[PDB]
Amino acid sequence: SMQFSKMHGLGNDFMVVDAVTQNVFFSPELIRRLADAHLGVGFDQLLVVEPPYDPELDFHYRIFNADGSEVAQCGNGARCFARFVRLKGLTNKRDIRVSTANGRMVLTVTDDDLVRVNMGEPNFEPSAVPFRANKAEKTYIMRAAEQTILCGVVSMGNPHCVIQVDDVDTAAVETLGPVLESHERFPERANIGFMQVVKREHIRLRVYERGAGETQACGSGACAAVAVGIQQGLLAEEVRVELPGGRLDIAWKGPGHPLYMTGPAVHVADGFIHL
Amino acid sequence: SMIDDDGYRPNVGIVICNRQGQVMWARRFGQHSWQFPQGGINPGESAEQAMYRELFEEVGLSRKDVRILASTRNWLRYKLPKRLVRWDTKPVCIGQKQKWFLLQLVSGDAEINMQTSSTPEFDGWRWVSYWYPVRQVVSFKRDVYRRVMKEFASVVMSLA
Ligand SMILES: Nc1nc2c(ncn2[C@@H]2O[C@H](COP(=O)(O)OP(=O)(O)OP(=O)(O)O)[C@@H](O)[C@H]2O)c(=O)[nH]1
Ligand SMILES: [Cl-]
Ligand SMILES: [F-]
Ligand SMILES: [Mg+2]
Ligand SMILES: [Mg+2]
Ligand SMILES: [Mg+2]
Ligand SMILES: [Mg+2]
Repeated sequence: SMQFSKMHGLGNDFMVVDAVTQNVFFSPELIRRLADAHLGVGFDQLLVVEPPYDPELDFHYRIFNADGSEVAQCGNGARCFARFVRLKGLTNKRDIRVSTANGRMVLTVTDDDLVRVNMGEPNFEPSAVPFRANKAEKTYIMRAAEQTILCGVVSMGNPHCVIQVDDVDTAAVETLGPVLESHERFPERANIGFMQVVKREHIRLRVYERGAGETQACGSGACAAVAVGIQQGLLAEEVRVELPGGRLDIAWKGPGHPLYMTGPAVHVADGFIHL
Repeated sequence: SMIDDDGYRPNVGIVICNRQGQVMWARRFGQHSWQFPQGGINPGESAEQAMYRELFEEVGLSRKDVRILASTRNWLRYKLPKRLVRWDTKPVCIGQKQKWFLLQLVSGDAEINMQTSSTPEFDGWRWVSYWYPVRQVVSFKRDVYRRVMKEFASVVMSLA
């Protein structure tokens, strides 16, 4: 009986498997069988915890989708991994060093059982977003269709354009999102975020992702909207962010420092399945 | 010989941890492969006596250099891959049967010496993360290693 847990993070449902103390090989055929909600377990994504490849790291973990393919999205599933290895007694560390398909990270489990990720230092140089603009500013003007708007632009690995709305339920997400996502001044498109500032330390936000549109949880967008609000002088050094998928908490001391993202992971169930 | 009637030679294995939760990883002499120290039990000695003997001769550590934290209750067995069984040597040994010890290195790293023996089975060592040996051990020992490191995890995790 192979044991597993179901967990939830970033509005995403994970099947999580300890393949450190269990001998399991995840062929694509087994993965698709496990993704079947009636023959197997059913999951959005499968998180497999493995022994490390490097003697200096604690674990390696992989993420597979329902088709049986390995998925390499940076930071994906990090919060549920860190809590899972602690919940299951695979480690007692609070700073867990782990390798993924996108490299290695150091994950910190805070004493409130939240997981903090170092997302690096945001980059506002329009050359590296990439953005058609002569030099970096705290705000840019862009004529979008029959409407002139203001925005900040930053890259966190991926391009981001953030604009301030005064409520996100009253936001023109479906009419405005696509127009600036594929705007001529974004040669590689960009994730557009609609940021309703409730307080210098509190924000609501919806995000029109680059290729997908509105996902209920996009971590890089929350990082971007807080990075710009700080650089624009509108926000405190530590901001709460509320998205349709849940709440994140960003922290960043400004240029020269790395930005930190902290989020929850919910342990919803444990289970058995005979393979 | 000590080979039982199944073909398993009695054996002792050693997991040496430091106060940071790392475990000692040893390279076999004149080879590429790494492993935990292990050795055969000799006639007349118990498992613990064979452990202390193999500990000193292969790692150079005394009884006072370490502390016993745990040991596996019964035998763990692995079969040699039939490529490696010396069939002409009787009684034929088709595998090893092991009792495992978890030690905490009480002294400093400078008390390890892998050359106290004329016939060293190991020529090097390093600290590795706790679960690293489960991936890196040779394949036919992996099931034993996974069971051992799983049994010992709670003891090591409940230190600092
Ligand atoms: N690649 C690789 N080969 C190994 C390893 N361990 C043993 N072998 C080979 O397998 C043979 C016997 O394996 P073992 O069961 O480990 O025998 P042993 O370690 O010499 O016996 P003891 O140290 O006395 O317990 C050796 O002669 C090696 O050539 C290993 O960890 N990796
Ligand atoms: Cl002694
Ligand atoms: F030996
Ligand atoms: Mg030996
Ligand atoms: Mg021997
Ligand atoms: Mg020996
Ligand atoms: Mg011996």
